[PDB]
Amino acid sequence: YKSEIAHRYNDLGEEHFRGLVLVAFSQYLQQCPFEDHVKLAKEVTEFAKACAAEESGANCDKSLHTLFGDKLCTVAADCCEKQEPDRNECFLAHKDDNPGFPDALCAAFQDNEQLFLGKYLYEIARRHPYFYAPELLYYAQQYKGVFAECCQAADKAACLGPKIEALREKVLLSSAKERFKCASLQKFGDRAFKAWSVARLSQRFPKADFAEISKVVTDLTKVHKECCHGDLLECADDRADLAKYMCENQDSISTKLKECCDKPVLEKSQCLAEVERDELPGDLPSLAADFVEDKEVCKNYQEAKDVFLGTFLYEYARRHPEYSVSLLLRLAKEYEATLEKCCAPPTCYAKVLDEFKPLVDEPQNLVKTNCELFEKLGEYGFQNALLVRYTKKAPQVSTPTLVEVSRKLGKVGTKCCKKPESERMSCAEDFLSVVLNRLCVLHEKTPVSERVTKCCSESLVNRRPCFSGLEVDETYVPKEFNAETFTFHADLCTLPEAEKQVKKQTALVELLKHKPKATDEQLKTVMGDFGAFVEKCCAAENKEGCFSEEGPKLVAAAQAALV
Repeated sequence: YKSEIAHRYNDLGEEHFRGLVLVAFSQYLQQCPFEDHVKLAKEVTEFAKACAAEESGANCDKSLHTLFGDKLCTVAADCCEKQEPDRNECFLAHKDDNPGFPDALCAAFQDNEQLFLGKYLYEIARRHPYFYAPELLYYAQQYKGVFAECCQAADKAACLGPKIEALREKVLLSSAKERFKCASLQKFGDRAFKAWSVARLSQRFPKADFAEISKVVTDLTKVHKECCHGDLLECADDRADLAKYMCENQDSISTKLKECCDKPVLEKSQCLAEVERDELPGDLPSLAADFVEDKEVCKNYQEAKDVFLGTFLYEYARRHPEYSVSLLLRLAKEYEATLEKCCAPPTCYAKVLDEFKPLVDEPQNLVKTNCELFEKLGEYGFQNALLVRYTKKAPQVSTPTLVEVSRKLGKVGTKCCKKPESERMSCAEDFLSVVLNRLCVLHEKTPVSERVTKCCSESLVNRRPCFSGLEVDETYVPKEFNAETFTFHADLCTLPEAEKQVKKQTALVELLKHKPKATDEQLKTVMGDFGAFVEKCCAAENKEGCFSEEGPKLVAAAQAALV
């Protein structure tokens, strides 16, 4: 109350506080030295620590942003002269996503652990300026755990290799997901998120009353709202409080929550987040009897629209674990929109009930078909298919972007396509919702396609629908073949396959940018000839060298195949 920095210092603790501040500066500035950030992060916590004792020390009276902003502005800047709650908005809009940035280690673990774990937070945070900081702290203590497990062992890279990567992937995905959440919260607004979380947790927690879930969602909303606005201390704190509340009344929400609440701190906050769904109790009326069969649905709808629709979202969501969170939201939107029409008459909205079936069917078909295809070519070929696809869809977009997001798109198949069929559609699009966001978040700063920004700006829920039905773009004026995109290097055959695939794919994107209306076979030819070219020349020893025949044999064969 009387001192907020002291409040958060008291509630969170010095270490988590310090870490969180370090993250804050890392995310906000991104561009500065590590030590320079540990300096500030060190000095702020001392002020906090002093004011945890003496709450009436000067400047401890202030709000967190008031201090934080001025203390930012001390760092050697048009953003700093707003000196209003707009400080942040400037500081927040100026956050660079896609910013660049590319026993010896363990020796430093024992020497200066806190520093070692600090730099992790720094590195991760500056890459991902919208990271769920608490989660990042969890990942930090995991990072602590790794070397403890492996650094005091005979073989290092064996037990260190896979676990670092395994952690890393889970860092990446986390970043992406939090970015989606905050994207909804900032670009689209409260209710979108406050609709999303309902369906999500309604799936997750059936038995739960709509009221209980409503509270949980309100709280979660608060947490992420402040968390992704730069209010990281409050986010962490309220997250902890939320987990407390969740674990307390578990018997009122879910049976499976017992496992998590025995953790120490951040751990239950993670378990809970990654706990699965309790058994649906049914029971369960028709769902027709009320929101369809009833003559009073509209009388009840008009009294409280958002409650009614929220209740419909709850009721429908819990009964269908197999539906994607996006789908259910589209169904809720359809229901609402029809209720806005049918209403101001139980004879019309007796037909809304199956207007869903198409909306349910299109995704299902999409997922099954793309999975069918996935089983055919595997991840790589799936990525290439999606690559060609999205190059056709949005050929004005940056190549490296079009590569990245297509790989991310294809990886979905590896995540959630070998699952039980019943589980395929739910996952596939939940992540698609995450991957797609990044296509646009990357597209916002540098926009070049009306259809992409439109698609991603119109509706939070109808993003995939717009992205899959997006036809081939004929407005696009294809550029002539530049010989330099097809200039190559000996290294090509020295490279690791993993980073070789990118080299193969970038060219394919660049290939379609020249002829977007190309055919399956037509591309297959050049994909064969490219192979032919690299294998003859790279095996050609004294090469290359041989690559000096780059054009006259390959491109001078490729452009013909593409007529």
